[PDB]
Amino acid sequence: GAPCQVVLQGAELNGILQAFAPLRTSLLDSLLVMGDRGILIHNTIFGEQVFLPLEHSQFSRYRWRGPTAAFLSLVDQKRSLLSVFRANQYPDLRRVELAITGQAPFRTLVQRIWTTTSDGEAVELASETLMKRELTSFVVLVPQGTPDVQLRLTRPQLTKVLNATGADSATPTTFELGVNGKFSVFTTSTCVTFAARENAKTVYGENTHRTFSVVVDDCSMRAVLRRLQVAGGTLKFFLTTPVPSLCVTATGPNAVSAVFLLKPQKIC
Amino acid sequence: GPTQRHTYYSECDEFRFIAPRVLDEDAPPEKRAGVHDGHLKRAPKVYCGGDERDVLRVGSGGFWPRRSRLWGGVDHAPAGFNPTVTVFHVYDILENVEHAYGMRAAQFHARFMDAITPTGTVITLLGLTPEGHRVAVHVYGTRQYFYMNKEEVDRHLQCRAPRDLCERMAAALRESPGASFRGISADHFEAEVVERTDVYYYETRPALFYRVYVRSGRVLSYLCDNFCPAIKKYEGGVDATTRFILDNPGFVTFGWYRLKPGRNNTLAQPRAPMAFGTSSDVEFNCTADNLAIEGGMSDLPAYKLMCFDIECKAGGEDELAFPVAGHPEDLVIQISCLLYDLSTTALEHVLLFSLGSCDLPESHLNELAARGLPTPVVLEFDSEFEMLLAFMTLVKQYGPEFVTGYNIINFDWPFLLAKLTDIYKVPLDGYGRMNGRGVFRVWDIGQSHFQKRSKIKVNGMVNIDMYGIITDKIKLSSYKLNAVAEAVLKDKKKDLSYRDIPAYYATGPAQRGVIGEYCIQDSLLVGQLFFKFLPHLELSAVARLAGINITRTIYDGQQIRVFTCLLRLADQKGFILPDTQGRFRGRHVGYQGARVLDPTSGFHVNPVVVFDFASLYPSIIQAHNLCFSTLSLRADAVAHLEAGKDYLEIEVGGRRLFFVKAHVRESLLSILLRDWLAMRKQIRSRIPQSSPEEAVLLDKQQAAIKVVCNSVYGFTGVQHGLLPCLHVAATVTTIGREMLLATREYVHARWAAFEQLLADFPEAADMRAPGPYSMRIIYGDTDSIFVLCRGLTAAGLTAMGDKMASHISRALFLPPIKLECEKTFTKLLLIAKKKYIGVIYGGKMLIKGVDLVRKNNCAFINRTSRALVDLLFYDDTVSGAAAALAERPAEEWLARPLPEGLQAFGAVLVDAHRRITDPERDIQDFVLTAELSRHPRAYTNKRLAHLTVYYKLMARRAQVPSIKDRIPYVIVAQTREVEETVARLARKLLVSELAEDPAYAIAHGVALNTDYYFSHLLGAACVTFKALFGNNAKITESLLKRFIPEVWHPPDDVAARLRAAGFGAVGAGATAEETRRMLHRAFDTLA
DNA sequence: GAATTCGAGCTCGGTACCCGGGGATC
DNA sequence: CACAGATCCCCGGGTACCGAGCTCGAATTC
Ligand SMILES: Cc1cn([C@H]2C[C@H](O)[C@@H](COP(=O)(O)OP(=O)(O)OP(=O)(O)O)O2)c(=O)[nH]c1=O
Ligand SMILES: [Mg+2]
Ligand SMILES: [Mg+2]
Ligand SMILES: [Mg+2]
Ligand SMILES: [Mg+2]
Ligand SMILES: [Mg+2]
Repeated sequence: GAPCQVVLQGAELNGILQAFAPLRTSLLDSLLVMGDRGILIHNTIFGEQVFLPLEHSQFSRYRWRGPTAAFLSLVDQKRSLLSVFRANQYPDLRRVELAITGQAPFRTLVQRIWTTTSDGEAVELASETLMKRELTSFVVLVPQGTPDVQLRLTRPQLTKVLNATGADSATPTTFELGVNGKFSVFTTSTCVTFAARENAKTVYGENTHRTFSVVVDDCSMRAVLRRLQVAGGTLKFFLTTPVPSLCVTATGPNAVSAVFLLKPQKIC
Repeated sequence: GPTQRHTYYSECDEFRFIAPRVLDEDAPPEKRAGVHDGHLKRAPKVYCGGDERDVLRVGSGGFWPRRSRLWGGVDHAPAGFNPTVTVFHVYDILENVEHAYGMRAAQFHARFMDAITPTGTVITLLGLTPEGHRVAVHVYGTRQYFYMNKEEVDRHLQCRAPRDLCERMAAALRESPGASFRGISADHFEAEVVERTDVYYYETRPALFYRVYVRSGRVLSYLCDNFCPAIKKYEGGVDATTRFILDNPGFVTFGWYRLKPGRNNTLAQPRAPMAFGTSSDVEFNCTADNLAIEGGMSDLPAYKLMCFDIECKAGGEDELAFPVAGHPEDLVIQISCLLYDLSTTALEHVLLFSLGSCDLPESHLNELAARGLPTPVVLEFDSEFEMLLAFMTLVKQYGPEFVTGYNIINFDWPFLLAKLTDIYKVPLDGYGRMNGRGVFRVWDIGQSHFQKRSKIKVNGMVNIDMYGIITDKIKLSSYKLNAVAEAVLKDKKKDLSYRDIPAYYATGPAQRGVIGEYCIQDSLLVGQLFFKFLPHLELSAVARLAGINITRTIYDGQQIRVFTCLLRLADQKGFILPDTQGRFRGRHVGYQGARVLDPTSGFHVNPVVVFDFASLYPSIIQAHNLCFSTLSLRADAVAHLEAGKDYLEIEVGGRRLFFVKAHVRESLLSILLRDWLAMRKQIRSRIPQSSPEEAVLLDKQQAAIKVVCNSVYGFTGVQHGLLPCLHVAATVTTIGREMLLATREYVHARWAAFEQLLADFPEAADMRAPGPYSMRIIYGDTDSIFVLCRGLTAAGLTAMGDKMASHISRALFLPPIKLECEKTFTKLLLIAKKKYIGVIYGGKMLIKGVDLVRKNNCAFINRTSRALVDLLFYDDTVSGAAAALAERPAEEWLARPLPEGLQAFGAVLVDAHRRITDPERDIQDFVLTAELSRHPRAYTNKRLAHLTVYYKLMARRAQVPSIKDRIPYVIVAQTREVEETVARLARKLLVSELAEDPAYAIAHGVALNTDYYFSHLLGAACVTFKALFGNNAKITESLLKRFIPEVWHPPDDVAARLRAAGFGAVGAGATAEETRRMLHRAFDTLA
């Protein structure tokens, strides 16, 4: 078909709608950096950078020809190219195709919708198809490399560690990992701790020997990661940079991640 | 000396010496700021070059011309001056009371002394002879009068003879609250019993009135406002000049005249040089019977035009503040004064009054001599008083009949007169044409809440400010003299801003000469404007036809023209015009206006014939015989007349109204309108036989006469205006709405199929273009209808549209009414009700109220909007795409790619987006305007951008605008400083708080609000081109912003720490390969 | 004990009118 | 003192919702 082509028929689409299920409106005023290896959905909430990768294998058909393209999600500044994948926006939806057609400085992407009928066919809701134009100038700053040490968590675990963290700039927090399983997310007047294995405070992870004590000055982590309603996931630390960053990737239906910048005051 | 005293300075020996201190050249640098002040005791002198003279010394020599004969009583004419006067152009008519005790020694004849015996009113005719002698003829006789109903006065104040009524009117004046009518007797008020008819209705019967001859017409203003306020006075607002013009058939307020032998043999009685009331050469004492109109002469006499321009300096602590007349240190420094000849249009003298030394630059002197213009006579003064006294002495001695200038009523004359009255206490009542007791006054709008204009009334001097003449003959955003000069004269002038005059004036005479050059060049431009437009000739045509003098024509408005024309007609027919206004003083309307049919909005590429009625409402008034005198509200007055044959009957405002027809009583408004419509038709009969530059001026002159024609209608429908009748005005509009619909239904019924069109017009046979025919009105307005002729060729469609229009006008409407095919659009974009663009057949673009023709916007948005509409209309392959846009409903374009032609239509927008951010952005392209249009206190919504900037200008002591000025302003970017300043003078600020003015925003380099200006560029595009998209401004807006290049950055204070954290950038700030290789580095870094 | 929910309320701006005011058009 | 008329679009500023979110707080309810 048309040159770059991303199709989600049913039964792999159900996974992608499930990924967008919790997120609510969060990733609607977003940026969609499509290309090889898939689509990256980037947004800024509260001053932090949140990402949602969507691999090329993770579509019923993903096909790309040309340089990567980047779309604002708000088509005509209200609607959204991801609003299709919402929780209950279109009840009877089955399928979406994203067809891109143009030349490298100017591509446009069109999104058609397909709802189930009886007797195995689909009505195209041509009242609500979307058309976007490739940005025609953009640059994003995506995370890179791999973390220093990453630990997997759960809903109750992650809920309580987010409870431990601060309120405003007065009280900076710190994810130190001590020797032989002293994972700790404290602040002055609240502190929580886990065991790191390679019951109920025994988190699993890898490269657990890599102790530190990271420090954050900006306490928007709680708001940020609560909006996305993360169900517990990876907590990845990145420190071989002048500015350490911590990434958080829910293990629920989605892989929605959020990088938070830990100020340069890195010590063990 | 003179019988009557001369109230102008013929001599002075002490005055108030104000002058800047920098004028005293050899004095230490610290006695230089400020001004001198304080009384000095020497006659005021003037230094013209090397010579020197007293200002007020006429003598033989002189530094400026003089046309005066007397000067402070001395008679400076060659002995044996006695020019014979048989014909005298008259340009102004004064009136002024004259007391027979005051003219004892004046040595008149009996027949004028008895015409002023306690008192009389004297009608002074000012003018020239064919040999250039300034005449002043005094017309004795001519006393005003009003009517009161005989029975009504007989009842409300028991009356048996007229004399008993004269007695009672005297009796009532002698008891007045403050003793203004001392000695008034029963003989100042002669009366008779006349047999007149009120003019409001057909049923009215001719009653018996008393016609009460007042003298000293201010007593008539009392005896009209305070005498028995429950009786109805009829014509007590008609001044003595109008009585003079009308009572004498043939007389005009502007035209040649002639002295006659008179009633028995009585002659013009030439006054003696001492008994002169005016500054004229020869003077006479006539009565109305010694005068004849002398038709056959047309030409204009030798009258003089002064074209002055003052320049002022501010001399306070802040010499960058703008001058203020009340401040004794903000003084006039220069007065340019050009002296043209009005007949030959030849500049005769170029005078420059200058406080202190002024050496005009040689380049300017040589440009003058190169163009043939006189050499500048620079007159130097020491003090401002001497300079202004010499200017007023020139004005009194030369006596220019016409004065002009640019903005001379809002700045120049108010500045000068405020000086001469506040500061120097000079009586201007004698500096006009009368030697004293004349009007020399200015009026400005001053929160009056109706006043249309700031006036000026000097006696015997017609001030035509070219500012007001040009605001109503050219649509410009800015009416500064430089913009007007470029737009009319094609003359890129250099302006000197008042902020740069102190720096210049402080330097030697050579920079003061530079100021004097900019002063002279301003007045030379204004003289060029005056002689391009020649306002005196058009305004005198109007004054001649109306019956008012020329100054009332320039100033008093459209109603007194109609009232005087109607008054002439009424007095002939035996009618009288009641006073109602004598007792008298939100988008609300008085009655129902005209119908505006609903447009089938959109881009119409088929022919659109535009019919419309010629002179619609005047033709209705004439066709249907509408008047006051023909109206009957009650169906009895016409109970002896056939319906439909002797009278029309129409439901107006749900009130049945009977307008009897002519052959029963001719309308008075019909005859009035005849005269004015003939005048307009005569102007239009010279448009096809004139220059292109002359057809444009003639177009504007016929448009002015059109306004006076439509004001006959308008004069009926003015509430609390003179002699209104909203039954006539509402009838006019009711018939207008009926005719618009009658025409639409006729076109829809008769010519629905091509066979019927061909049956009426066989020349349609060669006009059938290939589509399927139809002929549907797709729009209309008060008189026009836009007939979308499908299946017909645009080629001969106007030639048959003329025949259609004659067919319709013959079939439907009465004879004076006439529909006529005036255009044919080969393409039309019916945007909204009063909005459309369209290219007339094989020709010009007509833009009607779509904000390219509106003075709001900035030249940037107008330039790009014009570029877009030119694409739509002229550039084919965008008219194809645009006409293709209608094959889909608008919302389908939100999904589908727009047709492949329209891409260039967004290239313009894209370019404009580029052009709006570019950091040269000369901000004269970004200057919005708005008219003030009322005192800033008379607003209720005081949150307007031009009010914001008005107060910013008054806060900084800059030049505060005037009530109908245009207030230019930029929208500056919202910056934390601007935020703090607005709250200081008290988020996202309003556009009324980001409202700087351009002079400031350049001086202080305040940067423009790119967001606003582009959102309004797209807003103008959306307002126009919503017609392509089903009139959906929403959809249009969305589809236009899809053109614009979208851009995304990680912001600074984010990009900083990312570049610090070893993230490379990929996109703008690197070569394309470098971005690709870094993108490789990232993708393999994540993978 | 503790993952829902949805009442509870609460600030969110799009949308709708409304109004004055500029300034066009008959 | 001063004084033609009306209609009508669009913009700016104001105000009044209210559908939609979306964050705690004691109710269920694992
Ligand atoms: C322009 C204008 C029109 N009108 C009214 C009166 C008109 O009869 C009616 C139609 O307007 P117009 O077409 O503008 O004027 P017109 O048709 O009377 O004159 P013309 O022959 O040049 O076309 O609108 C005014 O009252 N005042 C005006 O200033
Ligand atoms: Mg000036
Ligand atoms: Mg001026
Ligand atoms: Mg007309
Ligand atoms: Mg016409
Ligand atoms: Mg017209």
